[PDB]
Amino acid sequence: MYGDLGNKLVLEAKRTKQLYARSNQDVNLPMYHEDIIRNILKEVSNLRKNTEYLKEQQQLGMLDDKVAKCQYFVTLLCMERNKRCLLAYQRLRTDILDSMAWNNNGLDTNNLSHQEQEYLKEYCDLITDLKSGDLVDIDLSGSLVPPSDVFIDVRVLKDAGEIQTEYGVFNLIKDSQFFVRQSDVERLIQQGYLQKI
Amino acid sequence: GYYDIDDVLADGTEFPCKFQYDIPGLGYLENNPGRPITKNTKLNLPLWLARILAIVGPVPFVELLPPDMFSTKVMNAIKTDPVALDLHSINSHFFSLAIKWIMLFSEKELANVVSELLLQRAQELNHHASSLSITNIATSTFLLKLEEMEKEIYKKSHESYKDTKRWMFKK
Amino acid sequence: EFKDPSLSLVVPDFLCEYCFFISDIDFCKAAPESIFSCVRCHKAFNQVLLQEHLIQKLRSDIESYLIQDLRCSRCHKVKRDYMSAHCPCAGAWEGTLPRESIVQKLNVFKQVAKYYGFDILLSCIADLTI
Amino acid sequence: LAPSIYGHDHIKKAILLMLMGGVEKNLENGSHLRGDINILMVGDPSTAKSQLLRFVLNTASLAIATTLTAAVTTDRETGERRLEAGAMVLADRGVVCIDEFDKMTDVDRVAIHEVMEQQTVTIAKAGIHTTLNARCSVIAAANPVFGQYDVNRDPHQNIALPDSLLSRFDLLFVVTDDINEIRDRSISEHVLRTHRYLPPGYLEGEPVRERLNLSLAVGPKLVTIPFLRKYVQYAKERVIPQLTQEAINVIVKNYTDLRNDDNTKKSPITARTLETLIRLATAHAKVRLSKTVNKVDAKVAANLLRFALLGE
Amino acid sequence: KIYPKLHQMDMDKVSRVYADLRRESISTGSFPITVRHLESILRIAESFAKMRLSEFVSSYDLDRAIKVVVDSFVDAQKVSVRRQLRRSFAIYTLGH
Amino acid sequence: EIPELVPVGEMPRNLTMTCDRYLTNKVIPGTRVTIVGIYSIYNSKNGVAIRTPYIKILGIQSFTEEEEEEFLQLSRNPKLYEILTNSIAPSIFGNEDIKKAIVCLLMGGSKKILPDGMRLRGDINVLLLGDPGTAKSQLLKFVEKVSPIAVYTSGKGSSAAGLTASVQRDPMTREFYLEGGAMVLADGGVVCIDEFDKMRDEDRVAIHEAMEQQTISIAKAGITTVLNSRTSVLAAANPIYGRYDDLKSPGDNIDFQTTILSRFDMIFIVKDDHNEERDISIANHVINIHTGNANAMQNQQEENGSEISIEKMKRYITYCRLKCAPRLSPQAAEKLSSNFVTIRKQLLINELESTERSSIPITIRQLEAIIRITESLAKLELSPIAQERHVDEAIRLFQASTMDAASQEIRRFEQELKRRLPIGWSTSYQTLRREFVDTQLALDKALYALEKHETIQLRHQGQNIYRSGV
Amino acid sequence: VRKDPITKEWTLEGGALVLADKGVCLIDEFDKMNDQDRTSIHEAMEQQSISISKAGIVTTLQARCSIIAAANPNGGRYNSTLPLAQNVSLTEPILSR
Amino acid sequence: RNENFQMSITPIKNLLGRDAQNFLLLGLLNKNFKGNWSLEDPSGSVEIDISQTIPTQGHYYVPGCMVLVEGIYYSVGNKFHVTSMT
Ligand SMILES: Nc1ncnc2c1ncn2[C@@H]1O[C@H](COP(=O)(O)OP(=O)(O)NP(=O)(O)O)[C@@H](O)[C@H]1O
Ligand SMILES: [Mg+2]
Ligand SMILES: [Zn+2]
Ligand SMILES: [Zn+2]
Repeated sequence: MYGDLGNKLVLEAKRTKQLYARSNQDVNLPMYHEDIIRNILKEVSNLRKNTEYLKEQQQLGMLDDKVAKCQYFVTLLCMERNKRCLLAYQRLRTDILDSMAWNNNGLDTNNLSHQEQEYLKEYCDLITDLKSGDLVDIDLSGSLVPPSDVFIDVRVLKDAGEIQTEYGVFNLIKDSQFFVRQSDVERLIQQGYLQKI
Repeated sequence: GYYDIDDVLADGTEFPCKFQYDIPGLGYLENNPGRPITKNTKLNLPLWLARILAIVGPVPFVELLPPDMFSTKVMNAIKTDPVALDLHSINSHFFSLAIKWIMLFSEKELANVVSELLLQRAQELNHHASSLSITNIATSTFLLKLEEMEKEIYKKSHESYKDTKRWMFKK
Repeated sequence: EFKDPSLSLVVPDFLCEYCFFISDIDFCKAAPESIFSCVRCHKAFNQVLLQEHLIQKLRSDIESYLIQDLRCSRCHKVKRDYMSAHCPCAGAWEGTLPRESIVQKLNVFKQVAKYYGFDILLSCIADLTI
Repeated sequence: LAPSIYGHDHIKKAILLMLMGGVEKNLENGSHLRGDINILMVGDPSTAKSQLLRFVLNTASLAIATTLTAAVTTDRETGERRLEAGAMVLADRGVVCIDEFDKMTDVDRVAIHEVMEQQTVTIAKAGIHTTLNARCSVIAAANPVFGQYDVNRDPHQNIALPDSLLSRFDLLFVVTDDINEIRDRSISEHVLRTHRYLPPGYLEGEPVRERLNLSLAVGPKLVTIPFLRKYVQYAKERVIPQLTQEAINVIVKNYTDLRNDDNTKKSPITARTLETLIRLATAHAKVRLSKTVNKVDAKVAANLLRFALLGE
Repeated sequence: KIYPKLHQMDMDKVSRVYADLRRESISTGSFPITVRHLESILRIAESFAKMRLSEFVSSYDLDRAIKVVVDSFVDAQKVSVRRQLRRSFAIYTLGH
Repeated sequence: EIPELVPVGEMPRNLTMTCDRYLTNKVIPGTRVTIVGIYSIYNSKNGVAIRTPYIKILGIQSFTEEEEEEFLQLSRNPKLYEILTNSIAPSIFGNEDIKKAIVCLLMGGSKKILPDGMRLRGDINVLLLGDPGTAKSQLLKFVEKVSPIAVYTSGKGSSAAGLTASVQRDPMTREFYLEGGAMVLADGGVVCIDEFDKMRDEDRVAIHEAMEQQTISIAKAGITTVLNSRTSVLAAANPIYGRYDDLKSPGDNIDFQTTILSRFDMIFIVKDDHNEERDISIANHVINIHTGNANAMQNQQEENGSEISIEKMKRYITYCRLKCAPRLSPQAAEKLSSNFVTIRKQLLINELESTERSSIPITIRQLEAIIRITESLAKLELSPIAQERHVDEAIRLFQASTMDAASQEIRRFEQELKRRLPIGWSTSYQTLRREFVDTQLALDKALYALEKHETIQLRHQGQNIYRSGV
Repeated sequence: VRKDPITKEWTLEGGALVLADKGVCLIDEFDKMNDQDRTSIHEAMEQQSISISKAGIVTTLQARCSIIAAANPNGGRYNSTLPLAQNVSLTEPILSR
Repeated sequence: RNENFQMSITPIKNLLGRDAQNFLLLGLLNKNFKGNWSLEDPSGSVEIDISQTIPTQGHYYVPGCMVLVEGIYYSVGNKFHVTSMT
């Protein structure tokens, strides 16, 4: 029946939402199901051809006020259902992409559809526009854990040599440990070079 | 909401429909496009379709027969022991579907019974959500009997308790 | 353990027209005088002719690799069809001329070309890769 | 009967004649001759046999499942011995279904002759010297004792049962797992649809939970099996066919033909075959609901019997 | 008290012995040379080292173990072939 | 007591002990535990001034929310099947397809229930029949380690009672009770029956119900009862005549009846190839085992992720068994059906050619085995559907095992071909077909015989018959 | 196994290869044992264990024995015209051990 | 992707055992080692009878060509009897 592929697609949606929700990290989302989506879009085209065929044969008009009305209603509702299933899948994966944009890129690519790849590019461009115009005094993409401490100890987890900061340097020697202002190192904790807190 | 996945799946469940007319062409619902559906054909249809054919038709094209998940057998089992009941086996979306059915036909008895069911199970759900390790098999055998709706409430609640316990006792 | 230090590179049925002598000559195991000249009479062989025969052998082996039959790796039946992924006895298909042997043949060809200064054969070997 | 079973039309026809079996003959001085019919399905395992026994068991009435005779018995708490009924005694004027009949032990098989000849069983110990009514119509099935069934060898040779026992049955079929691609394609796709079954409300790939039944302890004109039951009930209820002479002429014609054609070289066809033809023709009259057995019934019965014994 | 170790044993000596013994054991009536017979060489070499109260197995222990096993195989044969087998396996034993 | 703590030559000793409230039902037979309790006494009914010792238990120690994550990550690994295959009996060289099949047996298929209440086997049974010193017993004694529930027995050590179940009289109540045998103790896992060919006939009869019906029906001491036996039988056996005899049929090389042979989802017939390069490889490997390098080698492979530890694999097998039960895709279902009719056609031609019916019955029951293997293969990676690739690997394993167990006038045509086709030249097959058929399937046996000898070599996609040898 | 007359429970009792655990077991006239006795040797002789499953007892015992056996060839004495497999009635598995 | 199909193709391996039924194939046009004309598919191959066929006229047809084939499969000789080819 015309709705079954929609159920299979949104079961895929439910499983990938759980795959994202259960883990503490941002898990890189799974492959875009082009095959099931092609099957559903083909089903939509079948339903469109059915409506065209019926609306042509309404000029012959077989009990049309009830029978053709009912046939048209059912084949229209099948298309509404399949639109809902497709949009549910795409809106979920869109939400995950937006979450990933804020969590990383505002500071696995094969799995996206090419529309989703260019969508993500545009949404990252939008985020970087927000933290560039007005309100730029706040890095709007920064952390949402409240600042617990102004100075922290941080252990260098990967080597990165001598780099500057606003009035000094760090030499990121492997398994050296700093005691430093948190606001000067947060970028490197997010990039995974520094360990603690 | 429109994009709410657990709503989309709940709309995908099936209910027993009795047809009120002979309609040509709809036989694909009986797996054969070449024939009519007759009056008094009794057929399981998805709720997203059955909801509309139950209202449009004057007599509608379909009448919805009482589904077995709301039969007097299930209602009696609900009214004895809410926390012992395996709603996940009865239907994985029973609360969403009961809300939809209560809305589709104004049924005060079902609304009262489902309110009692949810409230009494909410007590036990909170007990298992609040309990924390320093997980119990009693919790596991209870969580198997939860709907997707109740599983979402439990996950959110238990995360709240766990996060609070973490913040209190850890740094 | 003793393994022979010489890899044979034989050109079969080479002809010395000056005495109609049909010799297989081995560019590695033969002494250089027996390569550049006959061994019944002792007239010298034309260098470009000799390089041409080595190129004919080289291309013969590249073709013989590409046209080979595949064989089942455990029951040794020949692959009789065009689109099976494995033999019906569960075994994977393998070449009857495994790729390693052909890499070895090309290696002796590059050695022979570098040593005897065979410019044309060396250009052929170079144009395979590049 | 058994609509899921590929082929085996003659087997199903013979089953129906056993369910509508022949009429009893008490002659003068009450001299008894048996009207009931007995059948045995020899063959390979994985054939239709056991499934046909399920379909027969669920179609018949007063039908006993087995996988015998009568006995004098004792148990842990009894300080006493009691006379016990086997399936044929329990199926008196009913039927017995015997799967794995090749497995039956010697003290049983020795006494099966009394069921097959005299429709009774005799007791001979503890001073209970008596004889019991066991007047049933039997269908049995059996497997080769070693290997796949060798269709060249006799049933007496593929299975340890004696020929002097196997010969008691009115009809003796041999069935085999033919390796036909059309059959295999059909039954394969049925088995695959069976193993693709997903129970209601289980997610794709979700394991089936053993908790179910206790957790839910909240309390081509082929006919229906109840209609087929009602038909056979009506036949038994409404007719006892009388045996007409033109039937006899066809019967003696076919018996003496079978007993002098090359069919003799396959089996020493004998008096039991003759009375079997009478039983099967009477059973076909009961299929017809006809007040008499006639030449038409004998013509059907002889075709089926010749097929069953000689394959033709 | 004593638990020998096969420290720096001649692997290829043993492996060639097993390979040849297996090849000549293709005779369908002969003593069935098997992987457990290769382990037998190693166990026996340990036992000889045990007789020496030796922490380590020497080449001499392993050579004697090979010689024991090869002799056991060679004498398990019909006399029509025993001389040829003796001559073939002599390359392994008559180094000692 | 723990078996590796028993003194030399002693019989293993045991204690009766009691627990109550929330310590009841916390352990099952076969589990290895540490007990905290009061060593204590009671005056039983059965010496003089003697007392029966017992322990009053006060504590027992025998999925976690991060092994959940570990097994998700391991499921996501693309090289998983190779990793598990390497991790089965890692010191045993070779036997790759047999190890693959052991992984399938450990995971099992998927158990099912139909609308009728009827229930279908998830358990796989494997028989390893073959030559001495082929590591069969070593594989069984490994499977008894890694499988989360397992029992090891040997065929000659068995009795029907100690296999299915037995009557006991409890010394404490002094009243009867029924006690489980090896099959019951293996319920939910593998029973490893080593040297199975030595088992008595009545014991092999008693295996049938517990192996195929997966029940044991009981009527003993007046106790009528029926027990459950969801069990994988992993059996090991030698051929009759010791080494497998190629001149004899498999039905002659094997004492087991066709009935019991059908109940093994896979049969492997294992033989010594006597190949010199193989034996050299085995010899180098075995000496690396004995010299003690194998400990470091396996530790390296585990740090590399090319192998996994016993406990990690045991937890993973349990995780797969409790979390997943794959279904065949419709494409997979059709492909399995087509493969069934294919191998059925193959058995038909083989039985016509041999003019004898095979010892192995390739009935519909064997398609259920291929389905079961497909499901297990998908069960490794926790995939909710068994895709077509899993059917490919399942077909490959069945072809590698039971088909090899099953699939085992020309004198004139062969020498006519020797005369008519001289050395070094080629005959196109179609002309040979026309030439011999016009004189007829003796043709392709003549081809097979002359192909097995060096004399003829099928060549150029099999279209050219080439007289390569003598 | 035997049913203990004191306790009325079933208990194991060790055979020769349990008594000779960590020792050596000596089997004379190995050729003239019954094969239904000889087959019991296989597990203990190679896997170093005995795996009983009888009368509710189901366990594996340690049997770390070296077996030294003495045997006469077929018919009465050795015949070196034959290979081993025809000199003696013993089969390849037990002989390989 | 072509509109005429989305009757539709059955892979050749689906044919086996589906006796005396119409099918549409897509196949590599082999000539078998036994000499008979044949189609091959990733799933298998089947021998073909062209004796009654009507080929589409705007094409050559050679060995190794991918050809659509409509016909009736027959198990009795395990042949496929081609109605038409393109
Ligand atoms: N492929 C192998 N790799 C490593 N060791 C092996 C191999 N094959 C055999 N062995 C060794 O040889 C012995 C095999 O014993 P075992 O497991 O009893 O073989 P088996 O197949 O059971 N023969 P049998 O008991 O006579 O039926 C062990 O000591 C192994 O260490
Ligand atoms: Mg063994
Ligand atoms: Zn010259
Ligand atoms: Zn092959």
